[PDB]
Amino acid sequence: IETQAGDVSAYIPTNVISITDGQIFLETELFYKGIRPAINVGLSVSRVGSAAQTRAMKQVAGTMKLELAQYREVAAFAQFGSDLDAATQQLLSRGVRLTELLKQGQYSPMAIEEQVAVIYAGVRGYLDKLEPSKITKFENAFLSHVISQHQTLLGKIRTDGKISEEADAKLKEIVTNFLAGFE
Amino acid sequence: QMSFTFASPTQVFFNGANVRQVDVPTQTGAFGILAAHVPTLQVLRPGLVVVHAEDGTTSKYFVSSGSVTVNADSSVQLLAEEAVTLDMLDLGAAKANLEKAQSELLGAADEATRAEIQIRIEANEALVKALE
Amino acid sequence: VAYWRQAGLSYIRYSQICAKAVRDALKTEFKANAMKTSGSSIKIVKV
Amino acid sequence: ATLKDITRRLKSIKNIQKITKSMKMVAAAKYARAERELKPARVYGVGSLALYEKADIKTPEDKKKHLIIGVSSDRGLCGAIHSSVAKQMKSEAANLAAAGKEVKIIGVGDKIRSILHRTHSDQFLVTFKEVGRRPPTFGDASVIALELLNSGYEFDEGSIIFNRFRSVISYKTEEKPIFSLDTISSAESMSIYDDIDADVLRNYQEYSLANIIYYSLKESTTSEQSARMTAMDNASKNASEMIDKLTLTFNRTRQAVITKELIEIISGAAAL
Repeated sequence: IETQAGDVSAYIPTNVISITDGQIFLETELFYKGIRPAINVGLSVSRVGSAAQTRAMKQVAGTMKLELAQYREVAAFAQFGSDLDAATQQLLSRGVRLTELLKQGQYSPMAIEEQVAVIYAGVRGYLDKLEPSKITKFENAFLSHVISQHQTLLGKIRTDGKISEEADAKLKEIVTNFLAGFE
Repeated sequence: QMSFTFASPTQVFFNGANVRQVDVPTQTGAFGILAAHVPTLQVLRPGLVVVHAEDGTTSKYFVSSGSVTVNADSSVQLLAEEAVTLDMLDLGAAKANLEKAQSELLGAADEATRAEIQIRIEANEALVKALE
Repeated sequence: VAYWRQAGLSYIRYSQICAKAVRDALKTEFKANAMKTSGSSIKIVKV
Repeated sequence: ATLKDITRRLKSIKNIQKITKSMKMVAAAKYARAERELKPARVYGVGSLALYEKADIKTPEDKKKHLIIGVSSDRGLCGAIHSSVAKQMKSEAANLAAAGKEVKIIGVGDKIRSILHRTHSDQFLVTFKEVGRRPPTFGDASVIALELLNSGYEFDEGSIIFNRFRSVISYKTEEKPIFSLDTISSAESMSIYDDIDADVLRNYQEYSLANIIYYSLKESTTSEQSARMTAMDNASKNASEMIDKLTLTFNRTRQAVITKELIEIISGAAAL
């Protein structure tokens, strides 16, 4: 559904939002603000969107959703975030790293295993020290590294359906080593 | 008797406390003070506060500048400027700084510049005399 | 009386030089606390 | 109104409300910092005022050289602070207009000279800048003392009009006596006291200037952050109330637009 300048209160968007079982909402200021694909959420919700996930993506996306829910309250306080306290500063920084993890190039869909790996790295927080403009370059280099070297780990994730403590320990090890050898 | 209200723009010491002897360690000449004393108003030196609060405590520490004021009823206001402790200082920085002050004093030409390098080198040398 | 008054110097400049020497007299961490507590430049406006 | 007009207005006031909550939290954090910094600087200043209260030297009359030190903020958005400071400053200026002449003054911040471009635009002698951005320290108060003393001017009496901090909500605008020349000091009470030679007492006097200016700057910055937090709390509340009123009129305008368009379509299909 095309809406006319965010008019979700029109006839057809209200009808089909009352019909459909979820919505993926795209507010456009995120698109021109430079986070593409333009799914600008908070209005966006899936009414069954926790049981429709693999347990890897269920764990990582549950913690990631709670982190972004803590982030999106405080962004208007993050435009003046430089002269506030440190707990906010950490929370807003983690949210910025996750929000720039969520952007993705057009016409290149990621498999479940590699996006579990990337969002896992962002949730465990091996990105809080990096620059914001270096997150997407890390993302592409991490995809190249994990596809090239560690095929069996993505095999573990896509065949077990989840991280069960050995993928967890190996991802601790490989993300600590690749953060040790990134730049 | 006397209320040795020590203060500095960083923190405050003994503000409203019965103290028995304060070595008030100044520019005109470092002199002690007890409870009954003549009232006075004097500036400070890079110098050395030694406080003794009623029980033979010997707490010495270093003061850049400031002002001491005592009255008839003995209210000792010692408003220092930068009051550092012996748990706060180092040695080789002061040694290299006094060597730099010696070199710049051998290079000075103007009277205000020579006065600044003399107060720098005498702060450093009374500093090192406090250090050792 | 003082030699620096005969140079034409103010006692507050005297105190600031002694403050710079004492901030140099600190080792690392107390040096950081003092330089954070040191004087930021309030600028001037003349007529 | 139209519908897009009220949509624009609601967007604008929702943004002003969020930014005003942001200013409220920034003022709260800087208020907590200024409050925990206020504890040593309060004792320092009240010790200086206590020694000048026990040595209660009076003011000599029938002379000229007076000095008003306006100490307040550079960047406003903080309530009725600078109004009260300017009121007290010009009241002391009109009181020092009669029988005093040299009411050449010094002030800090952009707001004090900005509230003094009209009435005493001749008499403001020096002005300062970038106060209230960083927290006030002692070395910048030393810069104020050097620009008062080494930039040569002599004064015998006046006031340091400082924003006085009292509480989270309230404040106070009131003066302190700035005893200025040694003759005001060395009149009788220093003759009672000891070691009151001219150079020692005038270096003491310059340090007393730096003392009371340090006390005034930290008191004024704490009062600035408290009243700014109060002003941004009240502005967020007023903006939220106006968002509520404009959302109600947006909804009734929306319903009127839907009913108007519906009556036009039904009238067309019926007159067909």
